[PDB]
Amino acid sequence: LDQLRQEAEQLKNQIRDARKACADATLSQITNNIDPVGRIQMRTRRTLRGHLAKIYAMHWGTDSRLLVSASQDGKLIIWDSYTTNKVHAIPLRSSWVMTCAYAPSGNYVACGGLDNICSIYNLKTREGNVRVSRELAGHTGYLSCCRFLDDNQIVTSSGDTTCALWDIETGQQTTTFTGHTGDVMSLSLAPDTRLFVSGACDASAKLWDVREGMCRQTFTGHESDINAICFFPNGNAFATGSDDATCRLFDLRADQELMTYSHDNIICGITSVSFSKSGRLLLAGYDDFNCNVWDALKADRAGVLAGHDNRVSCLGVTDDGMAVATGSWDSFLKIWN
Amino acid sequence: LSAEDKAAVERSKMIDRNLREDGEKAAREVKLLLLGAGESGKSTIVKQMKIIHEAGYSEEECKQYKAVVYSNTIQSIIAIIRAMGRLKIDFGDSARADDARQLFVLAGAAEEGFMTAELAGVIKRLWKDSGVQACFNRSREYQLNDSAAYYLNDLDRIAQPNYIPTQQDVLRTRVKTTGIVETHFTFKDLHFKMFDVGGQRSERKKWIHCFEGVTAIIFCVALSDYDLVLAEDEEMNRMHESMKLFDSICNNKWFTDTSIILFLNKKDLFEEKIKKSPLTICYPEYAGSNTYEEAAAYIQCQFEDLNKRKDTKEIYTHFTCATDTKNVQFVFDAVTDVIIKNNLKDCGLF
Amino acid sequence: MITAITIMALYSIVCVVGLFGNFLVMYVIVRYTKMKTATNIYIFNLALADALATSTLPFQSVNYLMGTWPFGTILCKIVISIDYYNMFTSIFTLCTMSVDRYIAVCHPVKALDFRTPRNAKIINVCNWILSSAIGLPVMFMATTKYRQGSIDCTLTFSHPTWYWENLLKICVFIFAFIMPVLIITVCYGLMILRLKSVRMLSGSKEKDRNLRRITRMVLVVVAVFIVCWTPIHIYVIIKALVTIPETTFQTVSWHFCIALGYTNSCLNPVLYAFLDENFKRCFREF
Amino acid sequence: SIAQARKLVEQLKMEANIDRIKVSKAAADLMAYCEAHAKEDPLLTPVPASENPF
Ligand SMILES: CN(C)C(=O)C(CCN1CCC(O)(c2ccc(Cl)cc2)CC1)(c1ccccc1)c1ccccc1
Ligand SMILES: CC(C)CCC[C@@H](C)[C@H]1CC[C@H]2[C@@H]3CC=C4C[C@@H](O)CC[C@]4(C)[C@H]3CC[C@]12C
Ligand SMILES: CC(C)CCC[C@@H](C)[C@H]1CC[C@H]2[C@@H]3CC=C4C[C@@H](O)CC[C@]4(C)[C@H]3CC[C@]12C
Ligand SMILES: Nc1nc2c(ncn2[C@@H]2O[C@H](COP(=O)(O)OP(O)(O)=S)[C@@H](O)[C@H]2O)c(=O)[nH]1
Repeated sequence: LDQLRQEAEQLKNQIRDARKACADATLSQITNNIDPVGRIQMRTRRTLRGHLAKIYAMHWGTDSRLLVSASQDGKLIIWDSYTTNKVHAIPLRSSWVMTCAYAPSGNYVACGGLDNICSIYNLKTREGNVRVSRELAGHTGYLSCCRFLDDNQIVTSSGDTTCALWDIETGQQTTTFTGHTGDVMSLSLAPDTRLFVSGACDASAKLWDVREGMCRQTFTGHESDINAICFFPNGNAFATGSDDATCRLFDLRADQELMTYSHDNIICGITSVSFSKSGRLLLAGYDDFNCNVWDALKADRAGVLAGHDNRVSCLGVTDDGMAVATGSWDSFLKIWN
Repeated sequence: LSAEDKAAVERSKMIDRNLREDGEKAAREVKLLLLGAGESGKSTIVKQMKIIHEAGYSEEECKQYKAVVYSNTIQSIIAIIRAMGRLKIDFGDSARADDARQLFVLAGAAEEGFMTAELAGVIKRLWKDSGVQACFNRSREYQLNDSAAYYLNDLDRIAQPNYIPTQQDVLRTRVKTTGIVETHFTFKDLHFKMFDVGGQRSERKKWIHCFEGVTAIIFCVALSDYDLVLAEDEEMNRMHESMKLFDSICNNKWFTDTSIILFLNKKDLFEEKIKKSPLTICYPEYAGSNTYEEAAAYIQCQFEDLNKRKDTKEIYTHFTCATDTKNVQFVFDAVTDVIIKNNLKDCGLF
Repeated sequence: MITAITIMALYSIVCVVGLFGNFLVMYVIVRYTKMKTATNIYIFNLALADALATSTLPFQSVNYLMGTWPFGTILCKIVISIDYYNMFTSIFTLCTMSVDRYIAVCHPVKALDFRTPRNAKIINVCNWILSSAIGLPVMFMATTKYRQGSIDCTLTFSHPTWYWENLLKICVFIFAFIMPVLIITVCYGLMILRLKSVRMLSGSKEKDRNLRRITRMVLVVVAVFIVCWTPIHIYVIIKALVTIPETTFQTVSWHFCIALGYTNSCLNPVLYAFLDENFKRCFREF
Repeated sequence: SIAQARKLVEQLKMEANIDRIKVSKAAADLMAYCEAHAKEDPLLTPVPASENPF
């Protein structure tokens, strides 16, 4: 009963000093010979207007042209980033939406929120407009993230402390990813789609296995709710943004902290992180009406993306690395280059 | 520039037109959020508002609500029988003890809402006992549903799960849906949007900013919970935890100026419980008399003194029974005041 | 001598401060705040009416300076048309702003489903159209008349000269002074009574002080309208009623009343725009 | 309770026996990936107006 905890503590100590014994250097000590990015300035090329309520999430497209955005007005607007157009506007059965997704093939769009149901939508119906294809029920908490593995599967985060892996056609949870001790906030999917990390309220990020279905690693270090998560482009690292006014880069191989991205005169939280194509830029959408541009190798601010009249809540970089999208609570999306 | 993609521009224009129409239709309404403690009467309040305004209920909806009724009767009789094992109240005779034994046996194997007539007879013979009525009277020493008398006084003689229950049965029973519950009704050219957080036992902080922009917060406080206690540590009060929950809601950063429609529910139980049990069980420093008016005003003034911004944020404390026609009129008056304030916020007036 | 320079000085100062106030309102309402609300569109169109109505003040002042109109018949036609049109527009937009505030207060749900920005747009368009419906006969009817070589321009009428004079005077009295002030007084009186009856404006010191602030600014609006429009209309009516001998004090008083009306149109934007809490909120951030 | 603690202990045992390469080689690999794709990154090296679709 109580004999298990006193040796779980020494197992934790074994993990901690095994990570400490494998930390002969840091990321910053061997990146000093790299010339810095400098002070890069990005301009708002497109100002996607048309929402009315606070946008909470957006997801890009694999073709790097279309994107989707979810807002409290109850609409899933599918934009056209090049021409500032709107190709679809899906009405939601429940207006309380906290996340949205987009298919790697571009055929489907997911959403979910306080109704605890992940609604999949089919954009290529020949019978007419976009209608609900499948409603994935089975979560007892609010859906907070959802990523399509492909047209067949989805990996969803929820506030019931458990993640999920739904087969869409059967509409059932094939695999459940439990192990956290807090409400799970956001999950990022690996480029090879075989693993995925997820942050939660317990200030920990867990790297799971998509096929096998177990937790492989647990990363600590934050002091508050981890709101955002994003894989590094090679799949061997990831960056988490938390409410403790800092971002941290972890490592799937060294299995410990790599670098913190903190700055003085910053107290607001981070709700979105996203990497560039080369991974040199870590874009973090803060809560002080801005979206700071960080360097993932020198841990210095190379820029800032101001122009939003409320809290930036969601980011995104296209698959070809061309642009940066930035939603906010001021009912506006923006594109940067 | 007169290209092939002009169809895309026309589609975007019609999408913008329809979306603007939907947005103005949404902005021509009023949105309210329900908050309160456990079993305070919020769902019954909005069910009454929906019944008197929108419509009744469907056949299949009444079917799952009768399933909820059967689950509620089973849970209530299980609690009221197992309360004797801790409160030490003996049965009238050995026949009722055998009836309780077979009730435990039947509750150990549950399939659906079949409601065998033997089980109904067991319920009837158990409820027709002096000890069970005594523990029903002494039920303030533990937890019990406030509609258990309604189930065990009228729904005992149902005899078959073959026909839909009455609207009163649906009104007093709520589902265990963990998701958010949204009800719509129209009262004098306003479209009300009640947002009951049914279940949602998840940190109360990652979606409390989703409601920054609601018109008002209909808080609910059970008046009959001043003498009841919680069977988890036996060191806290239900009224006191309702008070601190109201204090945490009122001091929230997202509801700095959001008006509160404070409903003090279950006055029909408070007025009949304050005759026997004094209010001094809840507040040990209460000095007034044990009358309904003074005690109710005392609870109201404590809940209003929880507010720290009384000069700008208004609280509408109304004593309600959750089965009243004036219940929606109180809400209408409060939201009309808030709409007047919002229409005064622009034009440089307020 | 002294009278000429005093009249020139007063017209010049009221024109420059009216143009300065209206253009400050213009720059603020196109750069700091936007016209996404109904009251901002009303303030913008009132600023247009007041700016274009006082833009013809230097022409009248130089007309009094030389006693002649060397500009021509076409320029005096457009000056007369602009003056009448952009004064009627200002009066009617004051009327519809008062109606808007009364609808916002006393009829809350009607203010929800009626006060869309597009509805304010169509109200302003109908306002300018209804002002043009009376400003265009004035365009067709005004002309340059020859009087002892001073070519002073005055509105000449049809063969029943006195009947058209009386018709124009009664139409500018009862449809631009009597009905506007009656509408303003009844709308603001009902608004003040409803704001007295409402719960969150009474029962405390701060709420009573707030209600005092709204009542004070409303009474300031009505008082300045009365004190700056009564001398003009009463003076015009009694001039049309009894003959007045020509003297220095008569012309000085006539031009002073004219200056009072133009001072009303001058201080209207500093009284509506710069007293708004929306403007204070958007300006204190700078 | 007991089963939950046993499951947590088994999970920590599964988390402790995995292999962990050095931080130096992983940081060098991240540096190599960054310098091997910095040529193709548009945000790092923005084309003025030629290949901008925006
Ligand atoms: C009609 N009445 C009694 C007015 O008071 C008047 C306009 C009177 N208008 C002024 C210009 C004028 O002097 C003139 C002569 C020749 C030229 Cl070339 C150019 C201008 C001719 C007379 C007004 C409003 C405000 C301040 C002062 C006067 C007004 C009232 C209501 C609606 C429209 C106009
Ligand atoms: C010389 C002048 C006085 C002649 C008459 C000018 C007319 C045509 C002008 C003056 C005021 C103008 C309006 C002022 C304000 C707005 C709001 C803006 O969002 C759209 C145009 C709109 C609705 C304008 C339409 C045209 C308008 C009515
Ligand atoms: C007197 C107070 C209370 C109110 C004043 C406002 C009105 C009634 C005033 C303003 C200007 C005034 C006029 C100014 C000058 C003259 C010329 C004089 O030879 C006779 C009186 C007469 C024609 C005045 C009549 C009254 C008048 C029209
Ligand atoms: N006799 C009587 N019963 C009342 C009254 N008010 C409320 N109740 C009952 O109290 C229980 C909890 O209600 P509810 O489901 O909303 O709880 P909750 O949403 O907080 S979880 C419901 O069964 C209500 O019939 C009243 O005046 N008289």
